[PDB]
Amino acid sequence: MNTVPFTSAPIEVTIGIDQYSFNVKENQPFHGIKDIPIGHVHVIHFQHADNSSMRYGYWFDCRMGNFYIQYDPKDGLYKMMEERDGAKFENIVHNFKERQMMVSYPKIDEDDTWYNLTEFVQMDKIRKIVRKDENQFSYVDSSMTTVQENELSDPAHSLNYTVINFKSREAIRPGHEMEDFLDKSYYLNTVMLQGIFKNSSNYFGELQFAFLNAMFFGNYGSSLQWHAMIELICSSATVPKHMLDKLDEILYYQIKTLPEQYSDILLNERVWNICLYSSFQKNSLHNTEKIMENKYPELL
Amino acid sequence: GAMNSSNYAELFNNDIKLFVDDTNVYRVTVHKTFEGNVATKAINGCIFTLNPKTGHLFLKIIHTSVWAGQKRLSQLAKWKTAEEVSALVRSLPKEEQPKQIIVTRKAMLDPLEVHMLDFPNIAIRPTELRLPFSAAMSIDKLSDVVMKATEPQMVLFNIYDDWLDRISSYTAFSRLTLLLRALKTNEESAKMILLSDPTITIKSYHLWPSFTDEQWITIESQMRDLILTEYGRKYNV
Ligand SMILES: COC(=O)c1[nH]nc2c1CCCC2
Repeated sequence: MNTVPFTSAPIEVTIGIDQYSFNVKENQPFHGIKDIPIGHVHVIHFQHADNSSMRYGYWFDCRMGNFYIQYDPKDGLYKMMEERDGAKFENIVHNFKERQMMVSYPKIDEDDTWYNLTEFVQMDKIRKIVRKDENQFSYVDSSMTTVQENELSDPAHSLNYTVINFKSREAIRPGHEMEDFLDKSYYLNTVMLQGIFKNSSNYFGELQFAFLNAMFFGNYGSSLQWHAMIELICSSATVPKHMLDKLDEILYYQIKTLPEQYSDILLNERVWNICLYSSFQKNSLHNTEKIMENKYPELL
Repeated sequence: GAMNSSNYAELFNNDIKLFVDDTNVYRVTVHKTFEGNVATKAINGCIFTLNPKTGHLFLKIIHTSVWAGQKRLSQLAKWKTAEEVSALVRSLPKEEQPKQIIVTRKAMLDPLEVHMLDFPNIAIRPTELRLPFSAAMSIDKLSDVVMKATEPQMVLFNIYDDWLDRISSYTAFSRLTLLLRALKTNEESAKMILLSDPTITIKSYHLWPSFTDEQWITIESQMRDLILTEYGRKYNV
């Protein structure tokens, strides 16, 4: 189990660590989070008390370095930092643990929620979506735009999700206009899976990451990306059986985890009704359809 | 975007544009089977593609063979339309290709947009006008060429005959739609109006009689009365 220590907490802030979250009061004696499960990526996130504008945060993997959080009063945010001095980092952290100034990552032993939400997400791939190569962790916030949004403005601060457009020359074979538009299998399997993602684990990783950024940062472009990636599978008549089974589980846990009160904005009614009730895969998402109907029947 | 009564004069500016109407692409008769079930029998059809400024009609004839062994024909028909339209654009020299294609039904938007992804500069738009182009098969010469086709075929017409020599395209188009609207509301009466007189003939190379300006006024008035009449007979007014 690893630690993300904090220099101090000089402004009042709601802190998130994966699906959990707690309030720190201005200048409270908080020195960070302990007992973080090794083996998964993680995200540590921020919403200032005084300005709920800009949720922001950092994706990281404790295997990839020693990371701490330091408030920057010039730029006005809690910044993630790496300490290359391993020994010095251990000496400081051990002082904090002996003074119990850390919140414990509160994992329940029955609970696989974080694992199920991040099964296919890997730091190396996050870092290609979020281009900032000098750091081993990735900053995201609510306002960041995606490459596709930048085509419909700063390239350095963008989310480079894979571009998906059903009315594009990539998606439609010359001479198969009707077939390719009404059945997206060509686009799903040959263009995206075989050609771009290489395998369904990379496709599912981007999908899961898109979803987590939509949920934690209210990042609109990520929400668009999550839904597009779902719609491309559900609108393909030919999907490997194992992909649909895994997708049903992915979505199930993502619907389970969504805050009930953010449903109206994070869930596209058209895409979900189409996917669950009209599409080629309408009968293939038994777990997802069952939770959607019992938890958000208004949307349908 | 869409096309309504605010930007009506845009039809007659000098940006090439075409209407596309697909309401006669797939035509059937419905009949009883020996077993007392119901079945369809398709008949020839056509795509109505029309430059409103010049009157050039590009009449693509849809021979029933094109449906043999196919399923979901109402849906295939929109895609076949879009494909024939794209094929047409690709056959015109660049300076003849449209800047805009306006479809009369919004269900054609996606099929045509997908087929024209190669032509990103051609705008595909809907319209809020209820245009009566379905009545195109009430023009005898166009009906005749469609029903006699034994194979796919494109026949070119000028739907305004020689009118543009005497009137503006704005006025020719408005005559055309009055004519079509009437033919669509009561084909018999409308056809009675156009052709009971011998003195007035349809030239071999035209679709409509050779009316003088004064006789067109009389015709136009009679068609307005027809439309108003049927509107009463319909709504009991
Ligand atoms: C200025 O602080 C550092 O460079 C540093 N290195 N490791 C830690 C810190 C801050 C205190 C938490 C852990």
